[PDB]
Amino acid sequence: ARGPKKHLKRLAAPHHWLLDKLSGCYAPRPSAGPHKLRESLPLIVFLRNRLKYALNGREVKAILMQRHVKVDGKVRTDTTYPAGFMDVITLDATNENFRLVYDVKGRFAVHRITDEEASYKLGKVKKVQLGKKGVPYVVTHDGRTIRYPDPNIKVNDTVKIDLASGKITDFIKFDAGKLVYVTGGRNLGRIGTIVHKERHDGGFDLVHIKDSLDNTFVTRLNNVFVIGEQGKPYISLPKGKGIKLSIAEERDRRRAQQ
Amino acid sequence: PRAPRTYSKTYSTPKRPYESSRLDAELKLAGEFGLKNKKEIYRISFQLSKIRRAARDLLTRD
Amino acid sequence: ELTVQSERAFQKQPHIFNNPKVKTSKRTKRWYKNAGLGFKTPKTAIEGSYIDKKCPFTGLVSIRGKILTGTVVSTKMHRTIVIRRAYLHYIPKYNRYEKRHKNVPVHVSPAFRVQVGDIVTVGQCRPISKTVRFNVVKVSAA
Amino acid sequence: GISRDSRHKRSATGAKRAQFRKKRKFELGRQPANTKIGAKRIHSVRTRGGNKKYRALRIETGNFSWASEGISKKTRIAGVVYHPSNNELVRTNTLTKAAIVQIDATPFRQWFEAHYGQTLGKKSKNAERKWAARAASAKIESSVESQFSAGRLYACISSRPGQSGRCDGYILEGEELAFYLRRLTAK
RNA sequence: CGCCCGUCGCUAGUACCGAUUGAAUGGCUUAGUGAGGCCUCAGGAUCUGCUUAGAGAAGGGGGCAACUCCAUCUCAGAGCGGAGAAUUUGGACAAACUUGGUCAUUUAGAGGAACUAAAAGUCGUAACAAGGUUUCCGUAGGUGAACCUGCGGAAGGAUCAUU
RNA sequence: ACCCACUCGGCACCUUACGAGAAAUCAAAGUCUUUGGGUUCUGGGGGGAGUAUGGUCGCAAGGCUGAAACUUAAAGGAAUUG
RNA sequence: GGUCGGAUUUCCAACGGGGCCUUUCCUUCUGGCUAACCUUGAGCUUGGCGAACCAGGACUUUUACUUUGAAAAAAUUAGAGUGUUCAAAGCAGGCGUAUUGCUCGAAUAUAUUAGCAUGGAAUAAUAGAAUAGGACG
RNA sequence: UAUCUGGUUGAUCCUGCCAGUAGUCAUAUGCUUGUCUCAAAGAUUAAGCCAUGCAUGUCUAAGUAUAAGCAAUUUAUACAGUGAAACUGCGAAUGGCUCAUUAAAUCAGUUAUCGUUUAUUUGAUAGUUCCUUUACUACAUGGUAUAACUGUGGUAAUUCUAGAGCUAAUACAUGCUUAAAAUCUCGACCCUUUGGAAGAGAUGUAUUUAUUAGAUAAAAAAUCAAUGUCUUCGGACUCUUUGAUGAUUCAUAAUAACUUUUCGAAUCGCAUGGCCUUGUGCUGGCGAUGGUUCAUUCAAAUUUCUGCCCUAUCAACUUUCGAUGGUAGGAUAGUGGCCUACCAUGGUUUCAACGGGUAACGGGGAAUAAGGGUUCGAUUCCGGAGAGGGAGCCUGAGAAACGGCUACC
Repeated sequence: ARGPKKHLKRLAAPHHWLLDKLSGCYAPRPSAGPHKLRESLPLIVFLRNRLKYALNGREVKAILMQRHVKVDGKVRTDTTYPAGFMDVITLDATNENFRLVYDVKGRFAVHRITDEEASYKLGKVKKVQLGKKGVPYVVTHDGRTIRYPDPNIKVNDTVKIDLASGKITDFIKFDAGKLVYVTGGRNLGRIGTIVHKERHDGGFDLVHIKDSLDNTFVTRLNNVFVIGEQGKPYISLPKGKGIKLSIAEERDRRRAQQ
Repeated sequence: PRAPRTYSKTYSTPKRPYESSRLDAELKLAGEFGLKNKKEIYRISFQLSKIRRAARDLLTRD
Repeated sequence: ELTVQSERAFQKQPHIFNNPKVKTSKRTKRWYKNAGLGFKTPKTAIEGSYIDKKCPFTGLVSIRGKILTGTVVSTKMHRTIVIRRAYLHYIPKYNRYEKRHKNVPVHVSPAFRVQVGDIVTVGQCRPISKTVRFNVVKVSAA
Repeated sequence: GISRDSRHKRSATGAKRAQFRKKRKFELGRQPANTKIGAKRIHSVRTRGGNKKYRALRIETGNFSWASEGISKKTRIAGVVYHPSNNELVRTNTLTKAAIVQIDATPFRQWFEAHYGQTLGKKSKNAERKWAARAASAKIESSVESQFSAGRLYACISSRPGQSGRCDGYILEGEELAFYLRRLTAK
């Protein structure tokens, strides 16, 4: 329509934000950023509909403007900034550090963690290229573009970063038999321990993946997210660890935790 | 623009209206349980029919 | 096909500077490229004196995207042909199909010699013309 | 404005498409440049995204490369003598791409002398050693020798001046040289 | 004393043909005129930078007397340029109008010929029984009307039957 | 040329009614609600109407294709007794 | 029943699945894994034939079909839980020592054809080497 | 919850229709109507006309403020507080309304851009700007208005505007200031001739062209055009290095030039910190603004396969003057008949082309049902189109803008 969009209704906003179909017929549009539109969590929906630390966007703007908040080691004083996958946020108040990861129910969880677990993150390499003047570089899944990494670091690998700079703490390559995390599809939030893969040269590299209950499935190689090696995750993981039990098994779980 | 509030009834009229047997039976029920409305009676029968359809198409399964 | 430079212009491969000063073996040079996806750049294209820049192998026209197979029915055009995609559209109500065809046109190189009935597969390339999007890569008859 | 789409054209069967949209700015075109010689005039036009576009006109001088030597010198332009697209562009002397023109040939001549010390047409110790080493390459060929005798040398324009403001090209050699002089001589 | 056909006559309706070179509406459109902007050939009011440019003669510095050095209000005059609207050639884009053609959608109409309907209209009585000339089909002709007659065909016939 | 027996293909026939059908009736008009061997053509209440128009064929007579408006609750099939 | 109506063994048997041979090559050359290593060191040693990992060279005659998966925007629909005082609804709510507070949720299903991969090879056609320009050579 | 009934007859079986019956987020109307909760609502006929009034303006600590505006600096002589109007920068291309258009067109799923623009955000990113490069030039920093305002004012009217005098900039036009090496040329000079040479110009970014590299199935032999490495000048000769891609003339690097010349901070708020060579010397922080390239993100435009209602009382359609293709060129931001020049004459068709009609925008979906299905779907969400009909275009990253301009009707 004659130019960029600026508005966003509810019911075009994604499902997993869990925004309610009442309460005004307009929704918070994620302004552009280092993450996409849909696999992103605005800070407004975060603060206003995950913690209830505020009730209204006016209050949230007060918060963002008084700068209790900071992402990537930076204040990021916008009410609708994309808090994407894996991302880190640090709050002086309560001295908390929340991390933005997924749950198996297909939602952005709220992973309470410490300042060092915030001070490092994870990032999937999106691609690698050679910039001008012969500077090899790569770019991640969070718009971060980084220069002079190891040549051993290639595509589909994952990096662990300092968060005071965009430099590397370490890296993990992609190969058969490594612990991963899923981003896309019915498997949103699974953790399923790569068992093998398949090429289909021409499009849609596919991967057969199963979690420790033997339970297997198949996913797209650009929807997966490698988090390190089998056993140790490089971070702390949320309730469930990407399992997707049955409706009845979860019913029994909660009925035990009545 | 405001997404419209869903509405859906909780009753269903008789297929065939004037059956003296049906009318006298439901009148007995109304006059014993203290009711005013065949609307209420149809409503309860409709709930029962829904759950009964579920029962049928569930016990159909292994 | 008597003369490669039949036209007023000088048809060649761009940037392939055959230096007239040095007199080396294979008096004229020729670029090429393996299309990928398990295709073959034929020896007629390698040895060819022709140009046909719209060819995927010697030319500069990347094949990428959809791929199709069909039988050739026309040849009356210049490095361009038309095929027939015989297929069957299903009707659920009557629960059964009906013949349909869509005669997509494609581009063809001198690398292939094609008579009618020669079944052929192609590759999605950029818009070659108003009518054309595809280019032939393998033939299946004689 | 000049459209660039096919919603104004016919379908492939012979069917008038219906009138669907109004003309746009992202399907437009613009008038040709019709670049000429003398008194360099370059009007510029604003494009989609800023992204300037130097509409060449009246361009008197341009750059020309000699690839056997790897050199690239600035030169005037005598005039165009052949164009496959149109003898009209030939007559009216309008520069475009693929365009066969004549250039002064004097910078190439004097550079040849300065580089090899070998005559065309018709001293110090270091430069003498240089030329003695650079010898075995003052043997270009007969046709270029004749053209350097004449002082008007055949080049092909390979730029798009109406898009760039630049008449750039290269001297003809050997094969296409023979082909195009044959086309000229066809009588 | 059943049922039933058609003409003719009255009342009402629906559609059809129809002179009217019929009328409108909309779309496509040849040809012609062709605005308006845009691009390109020029244009040049206007403003404006530089370069000098000599002098009407002030000021001071120096032969201190004519005379000499530079600045100076001044004004041409000259080029060296920058931008430059009005106007302007040619081009492609092309609204609108005129005129025809054409495609569809509605529509008026003297009159004419039909159809339908309508409790009790007239003329007969063709049909249903062998319906009082067995009926019907096609074709041709005839006449107020149903209808009759000729040629061939059928049984839905009034015969399944002549060793 | 006859007789007997058999055979393949034909015009049909006598009886049954397993089967079918609304019934008359039918060796298919059967093997279809226990619904499917293959294909073509046609009908969707009665009339208007095989009318009107437009094409198309014919010298013409007329033929092929072929609606609508409007009107109506019945027309119609097969058998029973009177 | 070795648990007091849960779960195990040899299980006789069935049920469908994988592999070898029965004239049944069911692509092989390069490789490294040499693999399964004939490799054996005294009862756990030093050395077998490439796909079982993989890069390629390679023949890969064609389909329809059928299976599985990724994906198919929400709302809607069906449907989990949920006392809007019931209900239509909505997605909230519930529990505290009620001062620090604690805490499950917002599932799941459906998603036609067509498109991608996909195990199969019955069914239907589908060319194949016959005055052999025939394969192994 | 896979259901039937009445009606042709004197009656019977049938066909066959009619009517009845149930429902509709399907409308209208009638008669009536006490309450709680939720809520549609000028689409259908006229995308018919429209009075009136609103619907997009906008600032911080932080671009420009002497408001002859207002508080008071008194920590500030230039202000340094606040602050209309105005310049400037953004945005006004989203939203919202309607469904007229449109029947392979939109649209829906599904591909590509190895064929392109992309403000904005976000991550990275400009030692190379003195061009007779020595006086050609301030870099503790350069030039120009002009608004607002002062006032003269002119029309009946206009968000009508001229005339004269000021002044500002992140507005305009300009503008130097930081390394080291390294190849080419020259080339002084020695002259050597095996040939050795001081000293000088260049090189950042960006555009345009030409050229090279950008890879790599396997092992030895004969030499030299001249041995080339260092020499046993008997020849040992190895050493070699290149990423991604399904696949590229890819990324990227270098030679040679092109440029009317692109970027390389003359901007701003706070805080004032350290060395002494005791100079307003030298250095220093947290920010905002903008800025070349690349990538990213919100987009955008094109694009592959499949799929659309009724019509043959529409069977041939398209190509004059583009229809199908090809070559060259132009334009485009980009491919490409998008357009032109030239050339071949082709292309679609009963597997229903083309033409007509549509109370047709499409889809996600709605009613309704055992299944199958039929019908509707302008209409809250998605994609399209439009602003009274048409055409055009400026500004801009982004419009063919209409609550923006120009014309015609």
